[PDB]
Amino acid sequence: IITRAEGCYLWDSDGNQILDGMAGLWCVNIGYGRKELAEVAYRQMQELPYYPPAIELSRLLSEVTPKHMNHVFFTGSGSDSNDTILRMVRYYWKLLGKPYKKVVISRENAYHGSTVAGASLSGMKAMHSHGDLPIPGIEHIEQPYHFGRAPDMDPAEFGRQAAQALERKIDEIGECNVAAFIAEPIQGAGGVIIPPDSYWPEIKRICAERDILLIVDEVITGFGRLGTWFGSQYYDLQPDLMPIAKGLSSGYMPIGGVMVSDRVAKVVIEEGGEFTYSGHPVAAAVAAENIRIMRDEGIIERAGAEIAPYLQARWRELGEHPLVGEARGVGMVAALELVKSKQPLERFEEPGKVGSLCRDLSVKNGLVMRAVGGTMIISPPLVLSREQVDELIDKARRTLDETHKAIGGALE
Amino acid sequence: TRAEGCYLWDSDGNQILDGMAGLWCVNIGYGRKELAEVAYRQMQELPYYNNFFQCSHPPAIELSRLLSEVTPKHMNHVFFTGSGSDSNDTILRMVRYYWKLLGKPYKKVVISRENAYHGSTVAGASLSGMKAMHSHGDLPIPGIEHIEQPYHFGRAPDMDPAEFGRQAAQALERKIDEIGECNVAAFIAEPIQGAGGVIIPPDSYWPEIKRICAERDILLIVDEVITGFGRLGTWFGSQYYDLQPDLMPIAKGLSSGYMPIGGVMVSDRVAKVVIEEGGEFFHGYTYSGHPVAAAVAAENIRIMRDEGIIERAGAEIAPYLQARWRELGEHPLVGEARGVGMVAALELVKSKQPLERFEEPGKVGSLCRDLSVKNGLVMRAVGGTMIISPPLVLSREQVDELIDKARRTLDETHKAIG
Repeated sequence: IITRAEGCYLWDSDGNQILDGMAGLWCVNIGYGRKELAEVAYRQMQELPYYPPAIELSRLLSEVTPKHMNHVFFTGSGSDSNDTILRMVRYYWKLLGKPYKKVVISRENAYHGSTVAGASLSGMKAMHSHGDLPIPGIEHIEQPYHFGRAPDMDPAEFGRQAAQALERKIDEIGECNVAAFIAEPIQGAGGVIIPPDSYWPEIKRICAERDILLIVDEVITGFGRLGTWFGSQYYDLQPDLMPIAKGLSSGYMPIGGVMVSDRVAKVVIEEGGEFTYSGHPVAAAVAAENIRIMRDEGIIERAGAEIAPYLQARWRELGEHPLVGEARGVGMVAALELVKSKQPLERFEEPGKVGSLCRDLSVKNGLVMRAVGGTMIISPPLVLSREQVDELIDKARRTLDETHKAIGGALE
Repeated sequence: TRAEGCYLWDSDGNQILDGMAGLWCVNIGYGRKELAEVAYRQMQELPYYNNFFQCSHPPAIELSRLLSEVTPKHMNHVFFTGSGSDSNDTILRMVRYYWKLLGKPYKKVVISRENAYHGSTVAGASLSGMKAMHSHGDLPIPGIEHIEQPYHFGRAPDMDPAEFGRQAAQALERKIDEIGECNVAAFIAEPIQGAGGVIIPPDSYWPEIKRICAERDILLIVDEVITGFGRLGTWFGSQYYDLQPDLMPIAKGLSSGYMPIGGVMVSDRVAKVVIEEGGEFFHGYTYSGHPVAAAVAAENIRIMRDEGIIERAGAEIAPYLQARWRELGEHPLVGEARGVGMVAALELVKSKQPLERFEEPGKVGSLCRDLSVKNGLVMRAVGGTMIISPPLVLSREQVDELIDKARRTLDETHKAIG
């Protein structure tokens, strides 16, 4: 229960300075305590609560987004973005005369939204059972999770394997029934599932020989999360559509959006114009300001220049702890792995509860940090300073140590 | 693009009376400076609401207490979401998953009406009845059916309304006997259809439908995205047409337009079940779409119930609006003036006594809408059907304003066509 929140810190009803390593929900990229936003909202509510903010917002988004992404359809949340995506991908092919080409393909343990459509896309089999949630035209392949899937196959080789999974499904369904393939650059919600560096190279190959669109879900990855403006350009992907949201406002306003490549855009706008526009004047004003800040203060550049590479090595230095098996780390996102043993490699029995115990103990020490099973993940704001990465390593250290004896002693 | 009260000024100092409440949303009118203060306030504190680490004074707490006060007695639990179109995607999920936990997983069908609107997501455009939306790919997703709209004008213009009302409402019973009673999960409708012209049902309809949903074993879902927060002169159209809905999405009006908000009111009946086994029903959004949105909305309702905007609607200015409007029924092109509370429609026809609709009525309405704003009125058209939802802060001197601008507009379209 916080009472004060600025910079990378919160403050309980007790007054401990808890450091938000998670950045709320992966989204307060420019950090708490920016009154510069709250004023642009105040004065945008004076002007108009309905409908200008949508235009200046669209300008900045075409500057920061590479490639042929020059048009943008805003929405209320990234959960609604993926809906528009699915709809306009089938609409794309329908306006090409291939209306049977409507099958979009996700991965297992990927997250793409809470809406019926987004949840059908999202591969959390927890969300899928409750009501009918594999709405016709969504398929689920393997995730490029090295640790979990094949912890001993060579990353170089395991990587090719998890992408040709895509090609396997394609040849299974009918290349002409597949509309597109969608996937987070790095699955965030389902733990930090970083793919090997052979994965996206093959995906790009499959999405060229087999005529499908690539859709890349940049909701957690967008707006600096990987030390680049988008996970897109950090893996040299040239997507056809990107749902952007959490980063947009840095977490202060409900705004979602889809970036569209000129390929899909042209057909949708020219041979269509019947699919109305924009999002919400307030939240757009607010969003366009958070990007001004990030652009002039360059804290996206600082994100790569200074605080990322430092935060990678330091995190990797956590991998030697007795509990830590793997120490994944790309840009301002990273993750550890809680295993009973490393040399014998015994995967913790029900690691859900043990990782839930480090989270529980991580705030007792004064660190925000998410568990997902036996995976401790972090996603600090892009304003975190090189000094505070040391605050982070230190408070994780005590936590893992405390839990190293807590299961190997107290009520084992 | 500046706005003050019920007026939208633009570049050339053009005071345009907004008779559309933007999009049925801006209810307490524009230029309520005290909402900006509550957004500036909350925005300065935390901007998320996870079960680990809450806020000082959680806004969704205040809000969800208030929504219990102004909603039908038996509704007392509110999930929040990002917009009202999200609210229905939730409801589709809830109504179904309600039966799975009553052990009837084959009970997954939702029935709507054609030309009903229910969101713009893949499910809200499946639910919704315009086939424009259905034709993109195949937006009708399984589980949904559609029955006939009780649109007395375009369906059976000469029938007896209480007869026809009773006839379009046996439609529901006649989809159940075609579908199988144990398959149907629920039936969802707006108290009055909004975005598809204002389809004011014959009084004898909601009477019947409540019976059909007693006799049959189905939940009920009343879409109050538009009818909610005073539109019908009652807080919710439910109270207007004495409906007791098991779910109810709410939205446009929750924040009177000021902030992206959605929400679903769960009747005690369905709530009892979705709580016993609800650890499974844990999704990313959970509740509290945004503390800032909730903070703003909570104050919005403060302003609404304390100055009394809902009450002076259905008791003072709504009556006035209805009377004035119907003085337009006595016009050449106009061959019906309907409305309730704070919503109203004019039908345009090529001849009154020979009831003769236009070859392509849509285009005439586009003209009228183009001619309304020219003369200084926001007035939307659904085909050949003009509609209006003025902000509930409307003053009498301004429905007078609202009527005369309509009069010119109708007299200029009458010229233009002839």
